[PDB]
Amino acid sequence: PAYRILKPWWDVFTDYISIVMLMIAVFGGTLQVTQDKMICLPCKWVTKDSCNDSTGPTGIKYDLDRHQYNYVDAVCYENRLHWFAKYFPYLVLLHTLIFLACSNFWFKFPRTSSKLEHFVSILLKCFDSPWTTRALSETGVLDKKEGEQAKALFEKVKKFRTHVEEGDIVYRLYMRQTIIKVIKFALIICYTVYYVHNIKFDVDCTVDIESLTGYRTYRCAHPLATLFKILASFYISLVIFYGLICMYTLWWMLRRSLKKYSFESIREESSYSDIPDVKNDFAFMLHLIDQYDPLYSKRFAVFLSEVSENKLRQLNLNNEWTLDKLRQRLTKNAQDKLELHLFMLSGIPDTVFDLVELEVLKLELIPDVTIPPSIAQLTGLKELWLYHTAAKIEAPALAFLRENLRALHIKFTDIKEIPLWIYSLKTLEELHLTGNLSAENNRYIVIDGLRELKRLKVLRLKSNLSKLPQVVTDVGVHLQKLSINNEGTKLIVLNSLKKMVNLTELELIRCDLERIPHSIFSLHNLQEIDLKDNNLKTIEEIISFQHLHRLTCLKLWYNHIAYIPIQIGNLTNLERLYLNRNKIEKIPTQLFYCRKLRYLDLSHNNLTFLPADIGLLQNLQNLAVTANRIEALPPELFQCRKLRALHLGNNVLQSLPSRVGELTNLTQIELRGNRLECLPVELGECPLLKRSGLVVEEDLFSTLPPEVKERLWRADKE
Amino acid sequence: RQETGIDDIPDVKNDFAFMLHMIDQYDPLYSKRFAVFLSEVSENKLKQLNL
Amino acid sequence: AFRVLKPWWDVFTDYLSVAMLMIGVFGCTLQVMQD
Repeated sequence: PAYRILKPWWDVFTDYISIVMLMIAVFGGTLQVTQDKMICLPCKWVTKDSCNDSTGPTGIKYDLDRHQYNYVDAVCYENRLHWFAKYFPYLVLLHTLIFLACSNFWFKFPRTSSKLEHFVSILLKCFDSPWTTRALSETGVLDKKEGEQAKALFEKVKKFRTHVEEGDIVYRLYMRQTIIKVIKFALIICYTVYYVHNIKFDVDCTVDIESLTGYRTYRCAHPLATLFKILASFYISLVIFYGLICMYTLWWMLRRSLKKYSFESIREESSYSDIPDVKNDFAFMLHLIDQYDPLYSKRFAVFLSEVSENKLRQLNLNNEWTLDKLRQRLTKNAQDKLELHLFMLSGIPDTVFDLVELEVLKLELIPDVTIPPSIAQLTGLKELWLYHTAAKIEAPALAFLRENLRALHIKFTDIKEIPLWIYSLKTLEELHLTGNLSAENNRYIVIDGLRELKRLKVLRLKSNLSKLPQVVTDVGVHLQKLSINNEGTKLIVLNSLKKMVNLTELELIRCDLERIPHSIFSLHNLQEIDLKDNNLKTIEEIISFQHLHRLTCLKLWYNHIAYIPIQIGNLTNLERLYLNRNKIEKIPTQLFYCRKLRYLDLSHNNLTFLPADIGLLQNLQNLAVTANRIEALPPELFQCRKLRALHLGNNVLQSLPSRVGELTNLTQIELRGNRLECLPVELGECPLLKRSGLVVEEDLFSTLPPEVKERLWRADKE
Repeated sequence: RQETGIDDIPDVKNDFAFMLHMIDQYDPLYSKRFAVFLSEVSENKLKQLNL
Repeated sequence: AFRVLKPWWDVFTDYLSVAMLMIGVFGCTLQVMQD
């Protein structure tokens, strides 16, 4: 069948030599069956039991019946004919049979035959795979179905490599068969040529039958003896040819050492470095097929090429993705920017480069891709997010992002996950970094290229740092905002925070500061500040905040602040404040001296009252006092008519004063958890009240008039 | 069960054991490829994928 | 169907059976003709 290619040239030649030997042996056997006889004539002068060999000539008359002739011929043929002369063709037939059995030994043995059939089928399909010739031509668009075909071919290749590369069974069996063939050829070529001479045309037999004949010695003729000599010479010449072929095979096999396929010339020529040398039971068959045809080796090599497998998988990845699925996958972030976050995706499908409307790209757990130039088609990309990817880039991609990138965000577990060409992007303005970048004796040195990022303005750090980086401090000359999230690690400013006078916002969350260094006050352009979870117990230093003339907002929430220093009354520039998650119990009147205050969040505190000076803070619009001890509401709370929304839920408030109707701008109110009994009717006359803006339990809400409920539901539906 | 981690394919009767032994003597891998459709967890995987 | 049911000993017994059939038929032929 298809097993033709398995047989080497010497295998076919042995096949045909055996064919010829069997043919001549069968002919000799069938001739000996019928026409083989011997013609015997006695000798009258018998001396020493031998033929003494002692007017027209007259015939010698032995006076013997033809039946007696037949009897003596048969007896002489049986007793005094060489056994080799009588069984040469049968012996040759047996030798041909055993040669054939040894040849088809590994072929008729199912154990190795299963491996052989699997190997030949896989080699056939890998030679004829449509993807193999494409990969060879690479030195593109593909069908999904052919992609599945080549993928299953790769899977079967891996399975077969696992199955047979270990074995080294067929090699041993073929070696044993070759040894048997060589030694058997030697044995027959020895003994047949030893015994060839015994076949002679004329024989002399003394069977000593005188009670039936009277004669002793007979001279007999075997007509085929010359013919059998010819057959013997021809057959042994065939045997010499077979033995020469077998010795060639065994010597070639011993010299070759084909238990590991060199496989380096093909991969070296085609630069397919992923063509490893295969072990025994795979190299031996590979060498045999190379003996048949070297090209078939390469036609399989490309399917042991990992680069080829990865390319095929990338083709399938491109086939799977449709621009519509990316279009539905495009989302809008909180920044109104079109986002296509690619997460745990093997590689880049270039179709994503057609949707120029992409504004923010976020990458997570994507294995080390390289940016192709087609990213130049993504005009709208301004912000970038890469999470744990040591990606590469191309020069046109780098040039496009050099002027078409505005913000960049990186989340890395290891330093190498930061590409080094980041410093070449000169239009970068906002940079976000997440992950421990801390190193020993080389800290803040890997990020030394930030000075090249001249247009850098915003900076977010989540790295658990304990020292302010030198390059960050140097580049802070043009930074307007800096964010550090040491998330537990205590940070020392080393006085190096004041050199960034151009800074306008500063956030240090969970930096465990425990105190305010003086350098913060040196930032004259600083306007807002958050120091969450810095474990701040005493904040009396706020008096130096008189230095900042543009001090707009401040956050010191999630701390130990239980008391309010009065010096904040100096800080009239404040417009917002958020000091929740603290243990504040009272509100000083001096706090109401910052009349510019507009937003407050004093939830989760020990506060139990509201001073009457709330009417002083007329600019206030939002206040949260959740999880406090509030049980009373001053009338002056309702003196601020521009109060928009309130978060007053979860307190001990017994009753809500009827002056809630004075809250004309009241949009959202939280009362859930309050110890209220009846909702004031004037709560239902607020123009901006809605059920969404009404966070209160249904049972307490039911005390409101039914018309109030109906108008609330109508405004909910409208 | 040890390799694929599928505790199914627990055992067989006399006839299935006889046939499986004969297959293994003929070829040790056809039995591995044949027992997959008897596996319960593999059947769950196929049902989940089809669904 | 006709090949996968045959272990190595089955193949060897089949070959021996074919050889024995040849032996018997050849012996019958020789008995008919030359015996």
